[PDB]
Amino acid sequence: LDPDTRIPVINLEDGTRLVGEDAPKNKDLVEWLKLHPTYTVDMPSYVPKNADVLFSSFQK
Repeated sequence: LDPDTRIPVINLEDGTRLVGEDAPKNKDLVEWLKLHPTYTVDMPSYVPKNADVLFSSFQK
């Protein structure tokens, strides 16, 4: 994914949901996550591509 790819997430406690363009950037994603340990990813599936759909062994 692009570091600019928006990641649709939601904070369950505050009830804030950020999807689409309001969703945080993939680069800031990790930082936002540390600020929100009470968050949950709203959509855990981005785009099934290439060979990522074979197995689930995420070595790389």
